[PDB]
Amino acid sequence: STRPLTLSHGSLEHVLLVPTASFFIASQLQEQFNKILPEPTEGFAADDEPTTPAELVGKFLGYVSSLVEPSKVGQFDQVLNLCLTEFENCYLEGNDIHALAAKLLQENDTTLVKTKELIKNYITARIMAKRPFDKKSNSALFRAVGEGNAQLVAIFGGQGNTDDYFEELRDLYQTYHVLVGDLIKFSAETLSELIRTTLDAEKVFTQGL
Repeated sequence: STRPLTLSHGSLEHVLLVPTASFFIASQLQEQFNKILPEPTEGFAADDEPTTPAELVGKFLGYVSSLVEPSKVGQFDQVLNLCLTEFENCYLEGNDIHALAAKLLQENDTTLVKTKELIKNYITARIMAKRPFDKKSNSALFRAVGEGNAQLVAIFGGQGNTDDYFEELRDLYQTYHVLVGDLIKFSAETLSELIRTTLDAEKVFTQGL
């Protein structure tokens, strides 16, 4: 029992086979997303528009994840879960989101910003739906390490590598907010406390921290 839905953008579309029970909710959210999804152009080569059906389904995933509220919530959890499973089955195979990002960056025409946005949307929707990444991965690298076919050493950089590292921090805070937001909040609190408890630290931090 399913009624074919359609998320559309110009010469680019994808159909979600929503169960007949929640087709009305799916259509309501789809109409709102149609309002949100900006009008198309030749090749969709403008900011805030998909270039591939996977991108558009991920954009809808993000839109619905924004409406859902973690904790007590009934409104859009079911539709979120359904479209999440649909996205995983139709685009991610059994692989990871970054593999799909690399695929869309190489074999298709998608910018780095759009694919980062897709990763952000997928991970945000996964955590919003109470679907934590609590299952150990099947990464080939770490399977090889387990069976003894690989040895890993971790190296960490320092100063002098780039002129704008805070842009890297902003990328981390935006793309993976749901994973490292607590860490960055804790770091900011710790640094503020360290400044507030060191004799004349506030002098070196002329514009604060």
